[PDB]
Amino acid sequence: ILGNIIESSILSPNRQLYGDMHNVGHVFLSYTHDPDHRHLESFGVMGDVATAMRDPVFYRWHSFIDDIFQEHKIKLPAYTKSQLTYEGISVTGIIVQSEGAPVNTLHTYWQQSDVDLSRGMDFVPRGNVFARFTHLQHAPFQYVIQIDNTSDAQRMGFVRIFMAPKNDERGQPMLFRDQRLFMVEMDKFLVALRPGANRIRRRSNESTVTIPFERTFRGCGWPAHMLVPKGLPEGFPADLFVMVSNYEDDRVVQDLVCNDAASYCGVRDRLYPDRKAMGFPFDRLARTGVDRLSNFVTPNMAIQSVNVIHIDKTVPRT
Amino acid sequence: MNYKKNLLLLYDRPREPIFMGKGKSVFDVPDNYLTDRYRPIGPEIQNRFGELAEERIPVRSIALPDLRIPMSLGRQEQFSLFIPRHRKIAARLIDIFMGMRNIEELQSCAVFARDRINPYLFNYALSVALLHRRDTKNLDLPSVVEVFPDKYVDSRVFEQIREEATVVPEGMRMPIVIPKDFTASDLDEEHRLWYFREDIGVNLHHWHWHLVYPGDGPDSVVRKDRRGELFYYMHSQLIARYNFERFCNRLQRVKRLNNLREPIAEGYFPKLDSLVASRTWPGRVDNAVIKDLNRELDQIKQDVSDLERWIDRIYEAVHQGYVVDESGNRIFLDEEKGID
Ligand SMILES: [Cu+2]
Ligand SMILES: [Cu+2]
Repeated sequence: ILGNIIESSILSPNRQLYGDMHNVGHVFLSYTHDPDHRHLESFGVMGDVATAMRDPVFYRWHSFIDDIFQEHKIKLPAYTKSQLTYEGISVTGIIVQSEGAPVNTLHTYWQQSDVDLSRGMDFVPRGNVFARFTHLQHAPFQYVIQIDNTSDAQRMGFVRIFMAPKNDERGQPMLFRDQRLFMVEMDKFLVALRPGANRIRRRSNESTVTIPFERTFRGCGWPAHMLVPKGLPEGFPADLFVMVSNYEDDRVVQDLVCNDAASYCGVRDRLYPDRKAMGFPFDRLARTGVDRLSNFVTPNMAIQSVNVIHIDKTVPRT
Repeated sequence: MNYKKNLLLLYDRPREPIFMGKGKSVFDVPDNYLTDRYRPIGPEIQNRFGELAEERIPVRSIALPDLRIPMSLGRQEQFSLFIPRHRKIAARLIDIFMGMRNIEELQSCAVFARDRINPYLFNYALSVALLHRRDTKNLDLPSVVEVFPDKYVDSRVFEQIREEATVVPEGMRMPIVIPKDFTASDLDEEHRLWYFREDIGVNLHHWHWHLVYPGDGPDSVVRKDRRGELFYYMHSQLIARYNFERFCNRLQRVKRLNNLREPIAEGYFPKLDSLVASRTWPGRVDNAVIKDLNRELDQIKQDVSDLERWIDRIYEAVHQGYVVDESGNRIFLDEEKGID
């Protein structure tokens, strides 16, 4: 409700009262040079969806907005130990494997990609016109996850993978009150867990967070080449978290067009396939006596140190 | 009959009945001036206390104001100006000492009041009075440290003193070293600021501020020019001065509380004990939650969302550029007076 009020979509219950806060702020921030249109100038980049993310103030404005949503979030009861454990299910391990690199290591670098700008060059002579763009990229990788079942029965579970920095700005281990807001969603997908031990392999280019590299460079999703943060040349430390939640509670009543098909497209699908709050389990304050991710974790969760390495070099795309 | 000098004696040893004699003097108090407890042993009292002293101070019996409100706070209870009930009690006792016609009647009224009132409250109210009456200016009040060390010192040093004073004849006694940087260890980076937070001078400064600009009392004492702005400015210079110290201890500028719902990370254990209340200032654990208040005795029934509400009201008033009176009339937060 709050998101519709703040954006001010049509669905806002009272647009007279709560206004059109997000859109109008954008417009305000884009018009400081000509607020009464006496200089006949258009809006800055913040006034355009296409271009707004270019401006540093985009993050400042949206952080201001986030504080409002956070103000709602902290009112909700912490998730209980009951609410987090999946009884019988226990995750013992998660590792990341890349090609040619040590275990628990992600790799980023720069890449050059060509794109045909010919369909967009009005009144220029026809023919291929290639623009070469430089952009971040990571080396492909796979998660390996070990889950021990313990039921005699098959169990269905949502695998929810996030990643965050280990340390704050000052190189000090982060605490849950801060870390939870720094958790970046990396993947969410359904699995079937046989009784006893299960070994799940999940490639990076399967992430439900992303969309193929083909769709950026010649069904909404984050661009595949920005899955992994830059990291550092000396190595940047992160915490990788995974939770296996109970799908029998997370299941959504709707049945539409193998449950394991998790590619969600807002136009295609009438309802969002996970009853949990988006961002679960990090969207609330910790239950009493949890101070850090180490104390938060239930058995169906697991944590791994991961080193994110940046190499300042450029590859032609393979 | 230097009443002024004699009033200073009322600060000596606040928990000792007044008949035990202060410095080299004793008061000769009327028998109806003693408490119910000690009236029966009146004869014995005169013997030791009364006789051993150089100066004996006659107290004239007078008709006394209604001291119920100030007596309503217990002698072994704790006293806070932040709690409304206690502010109201203090305001009244202040009015009473302000309103005595005569410096002689102040002496007589205070002598009566003293062993029937909470010592902390007595110190506060009497002090505010002496600082504001025409007939008690230029008077050298004892530092609150000197008369209530229990609010300023590691509770561990009291038995060290008790012993030294009891075993050793005075001419031979060694000064007691007051511990420093004693409230926390190296594992709490906040301990680095002991010399700011736990310095008797700065805590005295905070105390003195509430002596000159009390929040409830007679108009004459409350209504100083621009006191609303001094409130802002003082609390503001503290943060400026506190952050200066932080930058000198490899810390960040201080961060506001984000909100009133999320835990407070930095706990604190003061290591102080009150000899008036014989109860501690309980520390706060790390990562503690602000909780809805239902303190029947303190007369505080207030939810966190009641505090959220005031803050909201205040922000609306700042954005509007005016506050609304109890009648509904607008008072503008202009450039001259808005901050006040
Ligand atoms: Cu926006
Ligand atoms: Cu203050």
